[PDB]
Amino acid sequence: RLKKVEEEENAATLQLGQEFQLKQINHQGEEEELIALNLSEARLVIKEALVERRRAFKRSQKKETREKELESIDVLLEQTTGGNNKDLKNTMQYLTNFSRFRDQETVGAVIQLLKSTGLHPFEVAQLGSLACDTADEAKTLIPSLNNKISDDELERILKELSNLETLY
Amino acid sequence: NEVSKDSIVIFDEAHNIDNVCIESLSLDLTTDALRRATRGANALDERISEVRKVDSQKLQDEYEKLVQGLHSADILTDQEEPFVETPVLPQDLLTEAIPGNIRRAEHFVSF
Amino acid sequence: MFFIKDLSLNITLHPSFFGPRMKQYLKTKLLEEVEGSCTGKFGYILCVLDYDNIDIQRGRILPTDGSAEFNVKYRAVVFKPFKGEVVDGTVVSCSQHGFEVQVGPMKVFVTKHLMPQDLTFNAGSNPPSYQSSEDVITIKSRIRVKIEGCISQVSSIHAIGSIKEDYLGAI
Amino acid sequence: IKWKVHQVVQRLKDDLDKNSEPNGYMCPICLTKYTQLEAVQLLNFDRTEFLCSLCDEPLVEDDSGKKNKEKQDKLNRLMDQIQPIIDSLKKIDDSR
Repeated sequence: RLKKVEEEENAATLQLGQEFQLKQINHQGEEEELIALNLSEARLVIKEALVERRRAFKRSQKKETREKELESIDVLLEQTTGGNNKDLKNTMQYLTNFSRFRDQETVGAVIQLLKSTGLHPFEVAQLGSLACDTADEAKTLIPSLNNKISDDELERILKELSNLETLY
Repeated sequence: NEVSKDSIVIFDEAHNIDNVCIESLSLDLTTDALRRATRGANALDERISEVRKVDSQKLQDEYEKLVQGLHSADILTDQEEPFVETPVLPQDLLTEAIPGNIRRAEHFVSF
Repeated sequence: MFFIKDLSLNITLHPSFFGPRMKQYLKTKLLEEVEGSCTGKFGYILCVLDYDNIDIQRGRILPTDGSAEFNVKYRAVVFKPFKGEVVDGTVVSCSQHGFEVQVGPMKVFVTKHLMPQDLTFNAGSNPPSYQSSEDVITIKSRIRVKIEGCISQVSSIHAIGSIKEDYLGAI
Repeated sequence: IKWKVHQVVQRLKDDLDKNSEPNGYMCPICLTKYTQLEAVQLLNFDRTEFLCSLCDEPLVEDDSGKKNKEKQDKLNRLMDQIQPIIDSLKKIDDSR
């Protein structure tokens, strides 16, 4: 239909793609906002899903320490699934390498703060997946953030996030 | 600037001076002027790119002078004149620093 | 970057697998052809969410074959390789005209023209190290690369990148 | 005249922009050019060189990187030659 070109770049000045935009509708008819994620939040939820499905298989045949955890979830993965997920091994290595918080509670407190701030979701998810403590340097890194946010507010959020998160 | 505050002021036959007052702060926008503005902005942008290529020292000097927040009277002398003359009355001017969002030359061009 | 959304799949089932216990059988099939997979629309498909209360509930027998078609709706995690922002990836392999950075799942390459010309690249390195101050390509090799564009194709994902920017290549 | 000079300017400017890009590759057996990305998807298992899909030929790099400055200079001197036309165009736009 008209071949509908629609050239679009992905950036943080609310320059978001159509294919993953914000307001969708879920299949029951309720509105489906976009779920963007933090690196430490993803690091938590992969463990949550893994322990949930592992206990699900425990019921099936019945009827945060990263060095142990990566290899343990690996052997849990080749317990049932295949060994082809070398790139998925690379992904949780990336998650445990650069995720801003190793512990769950700092991430939970940050999200509890952000649920009150009501910031832009993709913006603050990019900020959370990034691991830095310098707001002006982050603005020099991403001129999209430099144009969007004031440096004073950026650092006033960054320090009260930086004191909480596990420094590396 | 160079007038005595306690001089004597007289006006003659300014019974239609309100029109001069009106045009003192009124302005119009045309399409060709917009086109000339686009062309001038592009020319300035390419000149800034060329200057950043050949010698970024002057641009960095201007940028740090803006970081200190100097102004037209601060930097310019008398023998040089400001390009964009002060459109507003001096009682209403801004005298603080340039924001970082337009502080860089490229930032101001994109602005 | 990684994304969460409800997503739909259509799956065939051979008529030999019409045994009395097929719901968890379909759940297993959903597992090994969702986990560890790549596409163009959603990129690398990482793992599934919402293992319970999943949505299949009904299926049609195909006309010409005893295969039964099913429609599966599920929450999941994928990866969306963007363009134009910084990632601190790792490099495993290198070429003569640029290094190949493995930022997680894919292998993004930077051409010898996409590296800055003032980077002091020495070809006599193992791997060929495009280092100036600190970004020496190692087994770790945390290199801040910006994806110029992850070009999307048929389900084999490829990306391009460069380090011609301040703190790009530099962490 | 304005359309032709505009087309020439855009053509040569995009020529210089394209010549600033990496040159690419080709397989001379089939005499078909190959882009840098097409080289990326056609590499060997050794992650060193690139082999053709049809002729199975090791990809040889295109020769345009030295031509970048040549096309830039040709653009510059062509603008210098065309500059009186530009000035006359400016005066024409001044006129009615």
